[PDB]
Amino acid sequence: QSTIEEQAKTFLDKFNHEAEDLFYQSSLASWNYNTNITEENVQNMNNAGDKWSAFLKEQSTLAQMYPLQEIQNLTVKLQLQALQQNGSSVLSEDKSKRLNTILNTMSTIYSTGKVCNPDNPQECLLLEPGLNEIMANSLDYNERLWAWESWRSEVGKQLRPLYEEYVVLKNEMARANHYEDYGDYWRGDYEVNGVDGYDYSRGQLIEDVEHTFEEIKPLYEHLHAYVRAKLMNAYPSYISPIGCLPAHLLGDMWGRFWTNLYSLTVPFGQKPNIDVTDAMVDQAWDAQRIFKEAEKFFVSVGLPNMTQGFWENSMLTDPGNVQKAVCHPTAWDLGKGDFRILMCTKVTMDDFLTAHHEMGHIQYDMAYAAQPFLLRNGANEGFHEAVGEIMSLSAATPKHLKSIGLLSPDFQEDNETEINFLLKQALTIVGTLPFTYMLEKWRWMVFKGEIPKDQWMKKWWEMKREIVGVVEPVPHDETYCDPASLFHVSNDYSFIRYYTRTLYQFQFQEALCQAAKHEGPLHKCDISNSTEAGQKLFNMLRLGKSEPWTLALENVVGAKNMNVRPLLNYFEPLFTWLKDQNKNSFVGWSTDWSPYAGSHHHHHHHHHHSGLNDIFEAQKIEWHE
Amino acid sequence: YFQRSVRLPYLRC
Ligand SMILES: *[C@@H]1O[C@H](CO)[C@@H](O[C@@H]2O[C@H](CO)[C@@H](O)[C@H](O)[C@H]2NC(C)=O)[C@H](O)[C@H]1NC(C)=O
Ligand SMILES: *[C@@H]1O[C@H](CO)[C@@H](O)[C@H](O)[C@H]1NC(C)=O
Ligand SMILES: *[C@@H]1O[C@H](CO)[C@@H](O)[C@H](O)[C@H]1NC(C)=O
Ligand SMILES: *[C@@H]1O[C@H](CO)[C@@H](O)[C@H](O)[C@H]1NC(C)=O
Ligand SMILES: [Cl-]
Ligand SMILES: [Zn+2]
Repeated sequence: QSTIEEQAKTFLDKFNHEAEDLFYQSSLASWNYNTNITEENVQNMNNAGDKWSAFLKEQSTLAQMYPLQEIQNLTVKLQLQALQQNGSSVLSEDKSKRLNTILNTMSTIYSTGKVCNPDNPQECLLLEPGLNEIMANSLDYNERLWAWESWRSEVGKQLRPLYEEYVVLKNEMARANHYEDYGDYWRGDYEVNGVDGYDYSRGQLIEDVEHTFEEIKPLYEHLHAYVRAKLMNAYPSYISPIGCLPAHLLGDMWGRFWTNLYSLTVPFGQKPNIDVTDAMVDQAWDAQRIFKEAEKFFVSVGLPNMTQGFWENSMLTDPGNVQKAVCHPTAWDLGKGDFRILMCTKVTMDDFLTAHHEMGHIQYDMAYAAQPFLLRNGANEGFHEAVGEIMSLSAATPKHLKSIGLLSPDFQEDNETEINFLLKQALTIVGTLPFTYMLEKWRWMVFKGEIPKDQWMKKWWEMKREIVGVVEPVPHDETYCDPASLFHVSNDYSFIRYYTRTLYQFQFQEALCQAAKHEGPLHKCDISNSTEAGQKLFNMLRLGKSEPWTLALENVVGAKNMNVRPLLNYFEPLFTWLKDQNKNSFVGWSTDWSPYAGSHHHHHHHHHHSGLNDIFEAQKIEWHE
Repeated sequence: YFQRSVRLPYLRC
């Protein structure tokens, strides 16, 4: 009567109508919890999570009726293929409840967790925003070290047992779905099958990540050494000129970004401050201004305005001392033309650039809204983040900041402002790549069982010391779970997407600037006022997940894989200048020097000039060509 | 965070 393909057309349309209705309802519940944090809202959100995940279980079960080798229409085959993924539903009704409770317990421990002043128990501080305020703004080695150690021993130790159990359950789920381990499950996002030359295997991702990281390593070495010399200028007795930077002195709670170090590391501080935060406050910008300015940036390249619904419904500021919100910058695609942004916007260049990033997410969503339900997604986990990042790449240029009146009309480009800008960008962009690779490799190793539990923290800090050049200021036994002190770890997010994104973006920025007819180095490119580049971008955005990320990338940039070439070209002037800066310093780091076990009061030495003569000779031979 | 994904329908806020 009806062939499998006609049956499948019918099934997919039923699935799409119901899934759209249900997804919109569930997303409204999620919006309620994230703007209004109340138990009534948690209850509704959890109820909708049940309805939704159970719905997808049923539809995944139903989708197995239709074999993929009996399907001609490709748009049908892709949808069915997505639907035929079992997910985490494979576990028993008992173990699924246990793992869900673990995930919730860890997330609550993170968000509710507070450390109190030892001398004042009644006054406590949460991570957001109390402890972040310190890790961003403090200059006190002891206050910063208190906050860092406090967070890792008060909330991290609570998380250790839960994370052990969580790893066991996640690996059970991954092997039950015929992956080697939960890390392999995550690497499945980058998988491609059946597209002939555009295929991509899960183990291939680790090889490409590490191979690309190699070429990041020299630039990172030099940036790290310059940052070390500059952090010595501010923490005189606490940093050795040949050692990893102490973890608590890095700009946020983890050293995930070195962005807030810029005020200390600024090369040429006499020249006007390319960080327009100060300018943003002398011009009394509120959040509405920041987002309207971003909107203008997108219209300039031929993209659409934000919907009436966006301005009506978005929560663009922290909603007051009464009602608490989840202040994590997020872009919401709910279906039915409904697009929102949740960001507790502060008047800082960080939130200016974020606003551009998160509005870029909204552009990607609005572009692919016409695709079928399951294909209303990015080509992989890194694509959305790359889309966001390129917008900030244009927004952050001094050219652009000038054209929007954040830098004065009499602002001249020069060698020094160029070096200032590249250093700042590298603090945000290059500083996070070793962090991200190290964290994800640790996780991957844990899930594969290469790291036993007696050596979780031992190996975590071995790898911080080795890959990142960051050393803990306080020894950490296995009662610690330092990795879970970060949200992305204890809330079960993959993290390699930030590394892959970081390469993609420059690959993208290259291709777009060609489309914009940019003559000049890639780091002076601003795609504003170029519909030609906006068109080239939109062509890829409206695709969504309709075709695999190898092809989605190649369509825009000309390559089927991650490339580190553009990234090095972006930072080349800074690479040269940093190498010159470090010419008489040391480069690299010792894994062994530590704040707690590296100090030595040099009362008496043994040799005439100590080893300094030998050290000079050995470094000459060491870096010899 | 509800998503249009089968493998990962729900993500922790
Ligand atoms: C994009 O184009 C707009 C429109 O020309 C630019 O806005 C003008 O900028 C000039 C300075 O170059 C001012 O004198 C005008 O008053 C501005 N007009 C408006 C309506 O804004 C904008 O600066 C351009 N931006 C970039 C990055 O090229
Ligand atoms: C695939 O099915 C869609 C409807 O789901 C239809 O619009 C499209 O024309 C079909 N494609 C082919 C190549 O038959
Ligand atoms: C798991 O998924 C496979 C295909 O991915 C499917 O054939 C099977 O029915 C699912 N459930 C199992 C194996 O219990
Ligand atoms: C965006 O809005 C402005 C008014 O703020 C309008 O002039 C412009 O035509 C709009 N652009 C599009 C693409 O709708
Ligand atoms: Cl840490
Ligand atoms: Zn984002």
